[PDB]
Amino acid sequence: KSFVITDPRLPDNPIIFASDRFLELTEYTREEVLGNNCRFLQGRGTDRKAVQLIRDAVKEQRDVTVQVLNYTKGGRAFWNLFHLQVMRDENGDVQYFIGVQQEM
Ligand SMILES: *[C@@]12=NC3=[C]C([C])=C([C])[C]=C3N([C][C]([O])[C]([O])[C]([O])[C]OP([O])([O])=O)C1=NC(=O)[N]C2=O
Repeated sequence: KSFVITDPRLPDNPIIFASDRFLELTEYTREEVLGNNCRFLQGRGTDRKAVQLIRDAVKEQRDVTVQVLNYTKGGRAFWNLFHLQVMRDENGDVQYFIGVQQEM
């Protein structure tokens, strides 16, 4: 599936891993995404009430499933059924955030 892995222990919670289907779906190149916060997929038509939720889940560090509007590198807009999950891989502490993306 399309998914990425982010490391919240780094400044701005950057994408450190992105599956191939993800790069296919967004039309970007691995060199472009890696190191960057995912928000670069949002645009003028993206609902901010949705982006607010995502922001909450992240800070509060919980799971969430939000439908958000994104734009490929080319400029084409698409619906993104986004699901968030926490890699509590630790012993309480959050180590990674896993995100699954689906063009819907
Ligand atoms: C992005 N996918 C994505 C994947 C993971 C694993 C995480 C943690 C977040 C995302 N986002 C959200 C984005 O990075 C950010 O959390 C929000 O924009 C809110 O924070 P800011 O600081 O910007 O207010 C994703 N956002 C997208 O729009 N598309 C994805 O595919």
